[PDB]
Amino acid sequence: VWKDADTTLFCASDAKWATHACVPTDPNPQEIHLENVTENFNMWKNNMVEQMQEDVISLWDQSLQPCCPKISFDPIPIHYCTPAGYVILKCNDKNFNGTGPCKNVSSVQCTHGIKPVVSTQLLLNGSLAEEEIIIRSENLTNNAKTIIVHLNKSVEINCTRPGDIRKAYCEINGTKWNKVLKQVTEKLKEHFNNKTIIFQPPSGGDLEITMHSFNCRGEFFYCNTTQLFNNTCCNGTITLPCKIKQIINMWQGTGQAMYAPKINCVSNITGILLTRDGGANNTSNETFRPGGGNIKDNWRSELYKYKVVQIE
Amino acid sequence: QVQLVQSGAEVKKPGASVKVSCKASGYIFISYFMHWVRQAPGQGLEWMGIINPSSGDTRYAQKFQGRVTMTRDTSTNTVYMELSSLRSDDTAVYYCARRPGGLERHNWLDPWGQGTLVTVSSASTKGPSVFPLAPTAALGCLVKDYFPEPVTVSWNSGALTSGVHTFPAVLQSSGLYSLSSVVTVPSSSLGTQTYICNVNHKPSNTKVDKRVEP
Amino acid sequence: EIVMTQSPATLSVSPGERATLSCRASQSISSNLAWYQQKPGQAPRLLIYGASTRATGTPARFSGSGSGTEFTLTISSLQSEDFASYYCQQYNNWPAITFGQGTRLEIKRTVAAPSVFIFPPSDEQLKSGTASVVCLLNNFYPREAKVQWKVDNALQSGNSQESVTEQDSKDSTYSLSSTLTLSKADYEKHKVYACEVTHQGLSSPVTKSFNRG
Ligand SMILES: *[C@@H]1O[C@H](CO)[C@@H](O)[C@H](O)[C@H]1NC(C)=O
Ligand SMILES: *[C@@H]1O[C@H](CO)[C@@H](O)[C@H](O)[C@H]1NC(C)=O
Ligand SMILES: *[C@@H]1O[C@H](CO)[C@@H](O)[C@H](O)[C@H]1NC(C)=O
Ligand SMILES: *[C@@H]1O[C@H](CO)[C@@H](O)[C@H](O)[C@H]1NC(C)=O
Ligand SMILES: *[C@@H]1O[C@H](CO)[C@@H](O)[C@H](O)[C@H]1NC(C)=O
Ligand SMILES: *[C@@H]1O[C@H](CO)[C@@H](O)[C@H](O)[C@H]1NC(C)=O
Ligand SMILES: *[C@@H]1O[C@H](CO)[C@@H](O)[C@H](O)[C@H]1NC(C)=O
Ligand SMILES: *[C@@H]1O[C@H](CO)[C@@H](O)[C@H](O)[C@H]1NC(C)=O
Ligand SMILES: *[C@@H]1O[C@H](CO)[C@@H](O)[C@H](O)[C@H]1NC(C)=O
Ligand SMILES: *[C@@H]1O[C@H](CO)[C@@H](O)[C@H](O)[C@H]1NC(C)=O
Repeated sequence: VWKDADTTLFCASDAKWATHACVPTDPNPQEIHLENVTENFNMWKNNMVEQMQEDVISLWDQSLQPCCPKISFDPIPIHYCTPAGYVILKCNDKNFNGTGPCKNVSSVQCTHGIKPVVSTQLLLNGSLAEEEIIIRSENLTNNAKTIIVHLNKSVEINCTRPGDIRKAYCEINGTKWNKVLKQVTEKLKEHFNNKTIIFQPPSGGDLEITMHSFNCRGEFFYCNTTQLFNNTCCNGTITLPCKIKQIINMWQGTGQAMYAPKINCVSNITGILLTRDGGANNTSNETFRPGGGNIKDNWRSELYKYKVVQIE
Repeated sequence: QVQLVQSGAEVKKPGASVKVSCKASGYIFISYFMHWVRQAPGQGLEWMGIINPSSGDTRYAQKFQGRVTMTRDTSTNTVYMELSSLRSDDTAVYYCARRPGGLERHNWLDPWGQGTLVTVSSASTKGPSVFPLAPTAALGCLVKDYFPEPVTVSWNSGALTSGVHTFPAVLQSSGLYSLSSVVTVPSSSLGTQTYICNVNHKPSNTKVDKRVEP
Repeated sequence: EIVMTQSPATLSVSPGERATLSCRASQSISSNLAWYQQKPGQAPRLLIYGASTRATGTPARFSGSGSGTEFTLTISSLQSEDFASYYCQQYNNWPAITFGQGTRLEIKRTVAAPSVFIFPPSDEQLKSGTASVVCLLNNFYPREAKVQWKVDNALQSGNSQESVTEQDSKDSTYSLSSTLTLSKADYEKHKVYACEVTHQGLSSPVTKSFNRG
């Protein structure tokens, strides 16, 4: 009984793109438990992220179009679901890393309040790692594939535009952030046998992937994350100089956009995107850099615990 | 297996409230949601609400928000429906149902309580009077002057079922119901086979077993 | 927000014909849905779930296409069992399990004469308050018919109660009962009691009577 498949997954919002196109929130789910079965997952190769990318491109260009008027934009949780015939099933292993067999598997129909927010380097407003901090990668061995660390406790961040001036800033508690940073350092040591760890700024080039780029309440902020990735951390409140730039390069596809001519965002940091490097002498140290690039990763970070299949 | 059993018919005055039960059997009582729906001849069916007999959670249809309430007794595995402020047009038959299946979800209403009827009236309930209709030929039983419906009529304890016609009752100006149960039979069997009607009125615990003879 | 709408409200078809229902959803309930059947007097039966699949325990005459917004139910070679009401069912919005107003279905049958008989009042009923003669029209079609009471040629009015039967599941006919309610003071005053039947499938008005005794 049952086999993996593909299906134009529908959506349930709890609304008050989710206008008519998403059904009201199911106010009574039913994760029905499954037993004696050890199913294999591949967060890195499912089409839930394909569906998700195409749908969010639709909503993205629809609601904040490039030049171009000015109205609100903040995401709201949007469950996804399978129609009759097809089953989402759910890995409930607290320490499942995205790839491989899960035994505490149980099936249900709608996801969990997915907040479709796209970002770089740092992951925002998502669901935390249930038990201990998780590190997700298609293979730790090959470095071209990026790393998605998923935090145990989230860290809030405040980005602010104040007077009508040129650019903006952003603030973070150095205390808890450097604590959780050393926590993930300990974990990365665990998987690379107690090796010394080194954070460094991104290589450069495509501004967005060498910056913390994200759209807050209509406008795009680029925060210099050189401070957050300090090797030697000095634990006072940390400031970031963030560029609110009117010219962007489009995550939509090939092309670049411009958006027309007192605002604030608070957000939880739930994950980080990190690229390794290449130590052939292996040093006694591995170095990590803030990553990003393919928007695809953003969705895997939240759809690792699920798989769409067909009931037979 | 998959077996639900509701309460009987009931008549409590206008502006009051009523409780109808629904005992489920053949599966664990708690992993499956209990739904309540209703029918009033003059319209069709419409859904009233959802109870989770694992939680106590209730989500309701808009029109029935407030008047209806749901309850569990997950031990003697029964669900209780309670309607109140009974205005005269709430009189109807109410069904409880489940959402069967196996794995995944897909919750289609499989088993279905046979439904209880609720006549919100202002009149004292009274047991019916059963009577003969003696004459291929045909006979019957006249059950008249009763309230409330429904009264169930079975010939020869349900051994005579083809040719039996049980009409819908009529309310005559006196404020009571009357109906009749007739049956067609071979002309030769009259006097040869005994024919008796079991008339059972559940509200006022009535069973009259009256034998018809030419 | 998701308004469901049935297709025809009532229906009249002959045995062996084709019948089609539609369930129109004002919004994508996303290919769930389920079709149910309720005969007059009994507890509704589910026919189809998942928009399309037949529930093993129903004949293959039924089926249901749709997938998305518009849905349909098809009965091929409909038979006498089918004459009842049908409904469609949302249920992916877990709780918003909402119906349509329904679709009653009815017979176009052969016109048939009413097997007519008459019962005079009871011996146990006479020494109670009242008497009531009853005239039965049995297995007739169409449904439209009429009966009027005669007592010593006196046409009666305002004291007869009539009740017609469901389109029978076996022969798709109707039955009808006319109950004439009199008092023993009024019942014993006259002798000849007749009921007069007029029906579309008869050549002339028919009557059936009894002299008191
Ligand atoms: C699960 O496996 C155990 C033994 O490993 C067995 O006793 C039980 O019946 C199995 N259950 C199912 C549903 O296969
Ligand atoms: C799987 O985890 C859930 C918590 O999400 C728990 O309720 C369930 O009992 C677990 N299953 C097993 C087999 O331990
Ligand atoms: C989260 O996980 C870390 C290991 O990554 C472990 O110390 C503990 O379970 C949690 N830490 C905190 C600070 O909550
Ligand atoms: C994830 O865990 C599986 C075992 O279930 C292991 O084979 C794989 O190497 C792990 N990958 C990462 C990135 O931790
Ligand atoms: C975020 O920081 C700004 C800057 O001072 C402050 O006005 C705002 O209240 C802060 N919000 C939270 C939730 O800390
Ligand atoms: C930062 O947050 C931590 C909570 O872990 C709190 O204890 C600390 O006082 C905060 N520091 C500042 C400077 O706000
Ligand atoms: C970020 O800040 C550091 C130190 O302030 C500076 O050396 C670096 O060039 C900056 N990079 C970007 C992309 O702003
Ligand atoms: C690390 O923090 C110390 C705090 O005194 C600061 O002097 C230094 O420039 C920081 N380095 C980086 C790379 O952020
Ligand atoms: C995260 O959620 C909060 C509250 O829902 C919202 O105000 C904020 O804008 C969100 N962050 C982003 C980057 O949209
Ligand atoms: C985000 O942070 C706010 C601030 O306390 C908290 O109330 C909310 O639950 C957090 N959301 C997530 C998904 O962590």
